[PDB]
Amino acid sequence: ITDSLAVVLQRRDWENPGVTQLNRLAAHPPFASWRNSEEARTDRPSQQLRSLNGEWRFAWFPAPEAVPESWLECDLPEADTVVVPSNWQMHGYDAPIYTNVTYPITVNPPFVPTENPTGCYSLTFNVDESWLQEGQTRIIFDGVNSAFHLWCNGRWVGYGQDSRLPSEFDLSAFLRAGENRLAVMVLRWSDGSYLEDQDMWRMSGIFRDVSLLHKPTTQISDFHVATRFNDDFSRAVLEAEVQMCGELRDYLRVTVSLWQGETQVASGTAPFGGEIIDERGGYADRVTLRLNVENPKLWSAEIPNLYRAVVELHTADGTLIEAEACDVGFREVRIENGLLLLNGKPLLIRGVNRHEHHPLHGQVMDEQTMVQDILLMKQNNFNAVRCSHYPNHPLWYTLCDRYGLYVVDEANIETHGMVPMNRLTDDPRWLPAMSERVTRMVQRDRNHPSVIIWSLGNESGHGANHDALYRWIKSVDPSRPVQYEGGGADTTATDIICPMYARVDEDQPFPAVPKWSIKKWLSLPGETRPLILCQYAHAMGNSLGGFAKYWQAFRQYPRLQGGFVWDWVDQSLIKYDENGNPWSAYGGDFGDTPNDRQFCMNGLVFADRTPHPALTEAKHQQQFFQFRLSGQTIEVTSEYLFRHSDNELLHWMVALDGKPLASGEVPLDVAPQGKQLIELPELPQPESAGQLWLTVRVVQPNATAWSEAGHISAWQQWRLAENLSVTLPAASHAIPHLTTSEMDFCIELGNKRWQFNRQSGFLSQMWIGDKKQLLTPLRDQFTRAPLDNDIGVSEATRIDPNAWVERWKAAGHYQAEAALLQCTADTLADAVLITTAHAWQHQGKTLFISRKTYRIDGSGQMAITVDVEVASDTPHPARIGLNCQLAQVAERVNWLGLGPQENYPDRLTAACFDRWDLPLSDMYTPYVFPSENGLRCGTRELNYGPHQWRGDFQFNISRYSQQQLMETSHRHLLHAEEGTWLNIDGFHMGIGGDDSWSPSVSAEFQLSAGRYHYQLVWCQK
Ligand SMILES: CC1(C)C(/C=C/c2ccc(O[C@@H]3O[C@H](CO)[C@H](O)[C@H](O)[C@H]3O)cc2)=[N+](CCCCCCCC(=O)O)c2ccccc21
Ligand SMILES: [Mg+2]
Ligand SMILES: [Mg+2]
Ligand code: NA
Repeated sequence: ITDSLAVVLQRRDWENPGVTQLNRLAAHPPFASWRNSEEARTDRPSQQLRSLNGEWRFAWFPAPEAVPESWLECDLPEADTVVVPSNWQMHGYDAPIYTNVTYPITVNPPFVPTENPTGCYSLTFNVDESWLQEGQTRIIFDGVNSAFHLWCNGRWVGYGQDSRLPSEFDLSAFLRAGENRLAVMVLRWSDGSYLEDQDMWRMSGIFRDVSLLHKPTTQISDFHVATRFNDDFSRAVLEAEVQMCGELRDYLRVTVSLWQGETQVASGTAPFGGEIIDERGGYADRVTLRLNVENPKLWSAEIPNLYRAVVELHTADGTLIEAEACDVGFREVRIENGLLLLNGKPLLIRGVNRHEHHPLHGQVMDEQTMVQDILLMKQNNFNAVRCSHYPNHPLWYTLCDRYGLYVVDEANIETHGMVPMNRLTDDPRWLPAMSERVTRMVQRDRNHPSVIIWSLGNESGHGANHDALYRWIKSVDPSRPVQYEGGGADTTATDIICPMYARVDEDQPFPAVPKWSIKKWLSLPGETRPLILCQYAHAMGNSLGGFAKYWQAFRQYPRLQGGFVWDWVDQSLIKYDENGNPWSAYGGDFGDTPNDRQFCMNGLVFADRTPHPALTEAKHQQQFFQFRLSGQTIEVTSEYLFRHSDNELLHWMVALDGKPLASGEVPLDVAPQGKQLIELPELPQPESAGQLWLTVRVVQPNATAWSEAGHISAWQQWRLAENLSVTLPAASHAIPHLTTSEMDFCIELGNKRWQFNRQSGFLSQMWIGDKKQLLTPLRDQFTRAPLDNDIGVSEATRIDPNAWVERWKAAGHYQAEAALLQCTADTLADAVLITTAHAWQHQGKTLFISRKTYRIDGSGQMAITVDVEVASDTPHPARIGLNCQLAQVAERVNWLGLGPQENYPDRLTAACFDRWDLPLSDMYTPYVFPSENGLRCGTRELNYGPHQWRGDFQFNISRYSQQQLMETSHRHLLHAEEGTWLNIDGFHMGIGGDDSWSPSVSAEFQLSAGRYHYQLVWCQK
């Protein structure tokens, strides 16, 4: 009759933001309904919390009206068997859509398309007869994207929205003895989708755990854990509020126990009945228990000391009815005099935004991937994670509790694609839907100590609903600051100025929502709050240029307390090719249109969690140990707030142009915020030529729960003495001969022979024996394969004239062909010298001039001098150097300069100067969107096979031309070219990365001088 699909779907509850659930139970902290209290303290499994994960029957429909009525009674024969949890896009049933701002549906709230992909999950399962005669049996859906109706045994149970928070329903009256059948109809789109416009893949399905929980009729319905402290934290009080449902009776009592290991630290017991709260009395169904704790071990990210609270509901005669439990971190979060304090000390947030993404399972996470992310974060000096932009899987907070990470729990509210952004969040008709997303988050995660900051959501402007919900959290949970960046990052709905992509020194004064410089932002009249960037340093491919500038500002300004880098993972997806070889897909690679292509990849680690090179630049800048050194005394400073360096030694080394001369390892016993001065022993000071470099590293001898033994926590380098080569070079035993063609200038000397084309003006090729050496003439280069930062949002459709790639193209940097002006040759006693002079023009105007002279002496060496002019009105070049295609292909590359990893001018602080030797594999960075990559800076010795270059240059080297990288869109479509492409540059523009839609390379890294000069020397070996 009434459990019909006809009647249920007729309500169209998914096109009505006033109905966000039906018959859904109240929210609460994680429950397990342990019937034994030692089971609760131990955090065992519980015989009352069954998992329904596993094999379900699934069938896909284009619209819920297409679902046959029989599906409520029987299984559909057309249905496949599917593992749950699952995003059905990852099973291939329809495409995942990657859109950023633009809604994947027609913006017509509260309505959704008639084409509403419907996933009809079903599951036949058994229930013990004990669950049917006593108690309450409920089903828990931890995550259903994006809304669903629930049937059990053909009868309709309820409805749910908000896809990142659990939905629980009472099944007691619906369950049969023996076999039962669930039928959950998941809708891809709902009115809740208008609040779920996060910049991510748009997936759907039952993508989190499903569970049965059995509880007694008399039950713990909710419990809150609070910890107040005294002046110096030597004494804490743990307040525990416990609420019950069921038959209230005079013999019912509640005990709350606090443990740490096998030690019961405290406990108290009381009957129900709270304090009088107003004229009608108090809450008879509640009670508050206060437990004193002398010298409590405090919870930090540095030391995640956890107690365990056990909540026993029992009778006076001692019959245990039910037990719940939670981990407890003794920690106080407050903002005082403008600073965010944790346990009275000012935090410095080494944060990152982290989406729930897995390249194969989509948005279906587990435990191994979560622990892998957490280990990788702490191993790269990260103390905080923002759950951008929704409540995470419950296990995530438990893990940050234990491994020690500060967490910003963010409500599942983003209306980015609305025009304006506060069209829904300022509408009071949407306040209920938004309140449910906020209140149910707090009701779920309020006992997790790792949660230090509540967030109202992301990119939804500033509306009155934000103010109402901000004030609701402050009233319900004073334990935590509330932050929200929408509407200009400093509205009345945030305790923290939390801008996204605000720059350090540069004002971006957009109307109504200016992104002021973070330094200036603090200074604004009447402004007193701390500033923690909700998002900063857009790590889209080759990026994080200018990252050190942020952390200089963080350390110099007290109220600049850090921020969360955007972001942790590439949201790459996995496709399969001709032969089933996997490759990384991004926007549009599933036929999804419209889409925002590579903007789904902003991580410091690839989707497989392999690191990008920018990761160690973050690790270096966010390291907890700062170093100064005067002469021989290293000043090392702890930026830890709670721990001594009781598992850290400093290894030190001093090396002249690579070769080590002195080792050493002295222990470190620096106090939190303290200092320690280490006198270095008599370091050797040789009269030898070259630069002497000191390198100190902080090494953890013992294994942590997040590192292995020997892990490096921090490092720093200084150039000590440098003695300049004063020696007159070793005399020659031969004079090279010059040969003047009508077309060529050719020089010869033993094995070596060089050939300059007098019509081109370039070194066309050189010889060693009967073995050719070049496949392309050694020519200039003023361009690079554009990085995602140079492209920005520029597409073939809508072009971004302000983007760097478009300023270059419009001036003809890529179409510029050389036009030779002078190319001589002269016989000198010591050598032969050809001087060239090329000009680059496009549509008339001469952009660049490059006067060179090459000097091949008895030397066996070839001295190239380059003196480049660049017009004062052409856009600054991305590069000023040379490139050529080597015939040689060698297995290893050795160089003297900053390494070992990729590094660029505005991203080289993590690199160290040394002699580095890697396979050619690692001199190319496999950015999924190919670009310029693998560059090493500060280099003046490069050894590849028989060749050797020296000067003071920057170089990248691999199998890929930079017009192949430019004309290719996916890494898996690149093929090794014949030979080896090498770009040698005396200068190279920075990569930028404060954001990836505006030019973000600061003036000091723009090739803007006008005249330029570098010197290379080519030689065999
Ligand atoms: C300023 C700029 C670069 C621009 C930039 C808009 C812009 C940039 C970024 C953005 O969202 C950002 O995208 C990131 C992707 O990794 C992250 O999600 C980040 O959290 C988020 O803030 C949202 C909008 N548009 C693209 C506009 C598309 C519609 C978006 C909303 C702006 C509007 O229409 O008012 C044009 C178009 C022509 C010239 C210049 C521009
Ligand atoms: Mg609805
Ligand atoms: Mg957005
Ligand atoms: Na993005």
